[PDB]
Amino acid sequence: AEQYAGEYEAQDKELVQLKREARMKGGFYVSPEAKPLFVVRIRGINAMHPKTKKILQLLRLRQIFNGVFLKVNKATINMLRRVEPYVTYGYPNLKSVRELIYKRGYGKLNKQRIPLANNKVIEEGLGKHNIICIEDLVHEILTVGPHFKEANNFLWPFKLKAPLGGLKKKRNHYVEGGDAGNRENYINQLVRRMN
Amino acid sequence: MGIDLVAGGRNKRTKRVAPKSDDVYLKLLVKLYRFLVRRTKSKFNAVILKRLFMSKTNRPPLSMRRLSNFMKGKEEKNIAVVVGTITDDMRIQEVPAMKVTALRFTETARARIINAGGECLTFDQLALRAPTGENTILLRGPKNAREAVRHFGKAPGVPHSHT
Amino acid sequence: KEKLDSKRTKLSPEEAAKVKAAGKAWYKTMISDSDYAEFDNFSKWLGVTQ
Amino acid sequence: MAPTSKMALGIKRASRSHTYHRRGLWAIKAKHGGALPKAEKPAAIAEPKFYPADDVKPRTVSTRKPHPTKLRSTITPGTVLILLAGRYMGKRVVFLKQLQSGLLLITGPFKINGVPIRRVNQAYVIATSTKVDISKVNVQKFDDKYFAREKKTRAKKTEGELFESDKEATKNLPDFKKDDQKVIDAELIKAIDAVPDLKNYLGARFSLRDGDKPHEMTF
Amino acid sequence: MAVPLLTKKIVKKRVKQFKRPHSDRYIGLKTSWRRPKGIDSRVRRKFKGCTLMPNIGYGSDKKTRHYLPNKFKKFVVHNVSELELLMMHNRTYCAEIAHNVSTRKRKEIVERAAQLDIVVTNKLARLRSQEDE
RNA sequence: CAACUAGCCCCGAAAAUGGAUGGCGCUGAAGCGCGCGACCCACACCCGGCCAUCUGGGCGAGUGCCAUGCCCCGAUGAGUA
RNA sequence: AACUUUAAAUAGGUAGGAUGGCGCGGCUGCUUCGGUGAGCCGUGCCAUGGAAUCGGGUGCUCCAAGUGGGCCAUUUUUGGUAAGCAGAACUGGCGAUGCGGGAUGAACCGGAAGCCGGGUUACGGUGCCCAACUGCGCGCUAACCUAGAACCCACAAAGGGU
RNA sequence: AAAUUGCCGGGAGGGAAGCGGAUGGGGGCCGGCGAUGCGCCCCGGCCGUAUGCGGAACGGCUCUUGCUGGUCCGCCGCUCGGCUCGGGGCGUGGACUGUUGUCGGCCGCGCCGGCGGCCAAAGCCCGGGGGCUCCGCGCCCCCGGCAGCCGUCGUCGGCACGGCCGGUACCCGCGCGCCGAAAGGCGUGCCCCUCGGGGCACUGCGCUGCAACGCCCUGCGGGCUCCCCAUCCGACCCGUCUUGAAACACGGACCAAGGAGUCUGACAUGCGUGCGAGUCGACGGGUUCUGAAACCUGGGAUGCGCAAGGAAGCUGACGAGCG
Repeated sequence: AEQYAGEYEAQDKELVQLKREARMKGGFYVSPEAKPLFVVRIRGINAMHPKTKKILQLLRLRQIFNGVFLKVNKATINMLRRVEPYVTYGYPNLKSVRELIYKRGYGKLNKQRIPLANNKVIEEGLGKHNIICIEDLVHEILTVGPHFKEANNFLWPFKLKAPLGGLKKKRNHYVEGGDAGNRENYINQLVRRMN
Repeated sequence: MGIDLVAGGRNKRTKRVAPKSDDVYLKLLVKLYRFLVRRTKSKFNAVILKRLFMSKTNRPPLSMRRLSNFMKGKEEKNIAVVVGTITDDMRIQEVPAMKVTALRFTETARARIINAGGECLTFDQLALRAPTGENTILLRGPKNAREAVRHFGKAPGVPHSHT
Repeated sequence: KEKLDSKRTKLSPEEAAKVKAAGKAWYKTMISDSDYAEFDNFSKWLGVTQ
Repeated sequence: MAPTSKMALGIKRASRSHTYHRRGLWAIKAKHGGALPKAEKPAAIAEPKFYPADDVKPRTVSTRKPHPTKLRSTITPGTVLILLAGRYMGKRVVFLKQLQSGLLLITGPFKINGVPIRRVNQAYVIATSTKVDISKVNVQKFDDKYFAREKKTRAKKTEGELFESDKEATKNLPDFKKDDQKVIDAELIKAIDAVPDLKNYLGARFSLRDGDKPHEMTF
Repeated sequence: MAVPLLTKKIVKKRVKQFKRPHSDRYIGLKTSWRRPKGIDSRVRRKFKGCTLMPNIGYGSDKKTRHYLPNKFKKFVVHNVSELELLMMHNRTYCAEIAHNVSTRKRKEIVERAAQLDIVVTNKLARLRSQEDE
């Protein structure tokens, strides 16, 4: 992750200095993105059209401050832009996910939910993709490689806390100083208030 | 909360050991099955438990005809598990034997089946010697047939254009 | 865990190593102004043109 | 986090040592462990229940730990204390020692200021910047077992006897404590007079005026 | 186990007391709870301050159900024969002398009860029946 | 100097029981527009305790018997007709 | 609107496989001038494998109650000058909804509500009422012919001002 | 009995506003609060086992029959010993309820520190050039060496406190040799560091609440009702009608007692029970302890085959596959 930025540090040299005193940009090189998403439901099921309501159920979001991780797809973000004022989303970094799965983790259905406490994360949970234990699971899901959309296959809701320091207003999208919709940087900030 | 969340709370409830089980013998028998099923590997005995729970008004009488017809050398004289009762409206002298076990037998059946061959076994013995529930067919019995699907009332239930 | 613990054993004496690495790096560049120094200079010179 | 780290990234490093010391004897409590103890002839009912044994041992150790460190902020023997709660509260006193109970022995010299020997809790106290030198004071006599307040068993006497009502339930002054206190106090007075005007200061009392802030006040 | 459960039941109280609406101004209208059937009632709509309705969640811990505050389970004892059943329990069950039983028959219940060591309320009921405040 | 743009204020703007930014009052506002923090705050949200209901278990081999019992689960619970 | 070559968006339908494909070889009164073909039968081969996602499970059958006067808001919309109006289209509510907010309000806003302790917020606030900054920052406003002050909402305009 | 009325008492008050209640506190009124616990020893008191005897209910079982295992009481013999009530004598300290210390869990709380990102650079000293200003100071801009410290992003690290809940009643936690008031430490091998130290390996059982104060009786915590003060949804109290009822809709002065989905015949479903190719006693007859109960008959009714308007129908038996 750090070496990606280090690669463009070495190669690029045209981006930084002169360009503040000018508009446009030149050539050189480009850093890719490849990010799964995390979706937490800001706004309730009250007073919204029912096609969008079905989507919340489909991606499971069953109460406010429910969380489920989503993959890398064109289709997935087409689906989320019918839901956009009712959810907030973006990628939370590798580290933040690790320190959140522990807190509000539970088991998966195939039984009920027996949680990710001492004995019961070692001896319960299936996994045929990889080791199903907490730290292993986070590593595989967010690298989004082979059969790690089945290293998704979640508990089924992360029951997030309401955010410390509160929300930004519910009535607006991300651009207008609201909370709702896509933003990679500030979703992890929000989820680290919802510990 | 949710409507999604309410969906989980409004789920199924077929579930019942019957509204009233008057018969003490039925009631103790299902306890015997209840004990053995969770202490054994048997899928089959678990199926028996459900069929002896919810209703008796659903348990089907099975004639000697058709019982005979599916054990026709493609089941080599196994054990026929009959949920309801054997009834005797046939004469062929059936199969030259067969071990038939049931919840109930008619008085005529007790005489007739054993004098054709094998033995009229009780369900108490079925539980005893096969908690494992193997080499066994739940033979049959219908009520879904020509008479009394939705074919009720006075004048049935129709071909179907209007009713 | 176990997995977390094995990473945490590595991290803890390497907290000291981060401070050491930073300070040593600064000292190393100025010892000479031959080839060594010029390599460091080139990246900075190129990046401050534009 | 920092104290607990050795145990956390070890798991049972201390407790490993004890087993290996026992094993240094040779071959021992693996064999002895199965054989060891009592059982089989009950009382009353099932006997489903509880304690003595095992359970007592970690609990006594854990309860000892708050007595320095956690409560303490830091305080060395001979620090001047402010008692903010307790009976004697508002008196500044000199710290003799920390007991096994975790309560503190103090004593202001009896003649100048009323404070007796006494046990007081650490939790109450504000640690002040002053130290009075307790180099050559015999605090040794006063111990944890010294401070047992007699209960209302019967008469104070040997036991088994028909007794009278003239007991002290919530109180009791042993005569011996009064004799002993004078001796220990004498050494303390020498240290107190060495720094000027400390002696009067202890008895006067500290309290917060209107407009005073306890947060800003911190000694 | 048993002891902190007792503490939770006694100290917390949902002695809410379920009073019927407008019981206060109509004397004949009973103190006893009956559910407001009509939509128009504020109590039905679940307005607070209008006296909260009985629900199962108000209910106490399962262990502490039908217990005397001593943590004894109360049993009304009709006669001498029934005391033998209580003897098995001892601590767990209590003996309380029935209303029907007259004063002479109360005495024989008390003396037997003493042997079982289930002295509490049994003796107290009898003593009043003699003559006592 | 002239023509404009658009802010607030003024005019246009007059009704009857006396009167209503809800009230008091407020002019480097407590007004009006806007920014930034901190903070306040629903039976909502979380954690824990606990109730029933539902779900999944479990424990009868008899000789304490509720085995429609007991015990462990976790989620859920407004509610007229 | 009762015109349209043209022509959106949001809506709407279908498909994305084992209820499938392929090989083998049987029958017919069909269909082929022709076993040519079509359909349907026996037998063999090919799994996670047919985008995504979810199914605190789903599928199915019998039987019965109530309802059969609805009403409202945002949006779309027809009649009407209009209407808290009459009538549609979509959806959410009320009806079946308190609690919190809008001073106050059945429908607006926030959120559906077991029972409690502790935490934390929403809506909306923080001069006092009334819990809470007479907090910081940067402007504007001086109103004797109605100063101004929170969606819905308790109205308000053309036009004028050196 | 309710209603009402009278007396009197209590609360409250004659400066103050009423839905009559909830919520909080105080008064007023009253019931409750291990019989007072444990270990040990001495005296006093009572009894006696084992084994022999004598009489028996028992067991596993076998079960003709057999062998192994009984306990108990009567109460004698032969040897010993124990228990219980009370008193004496010593040690530990148990009685509702309220309070305080603590360990663990959860959550908040303020504060401090590090590294990296953002070529890193504001920055200062040194050096060089340019522009602007063209009145010059000065202003700006850029580039190379530099203490330095910065706003924002990410992450880790450390403290200081508290609330609440619970005391962890089976693998949460932990002890079992030694010293040390104490906490705490004390093996050994391995490897990294090779310094200070670190990480890493190596036995089985038993088991889940610790410190303190008051008093239990003197005396008193408390519970409950009214009242006053505090606080609050207070859409008028409920029901009904209605989209909507507080309604300037309708009924109801108050209270007692009556007072309205019943019962049946014939039906559908469901559920239970019996029996089952049958089934259904009871019109009837037998009989009787007498409106009964018991017994029993042929049946008749319904079903076990149908389909037509009807006559009728080779006359409904060859017997079925597939997913």
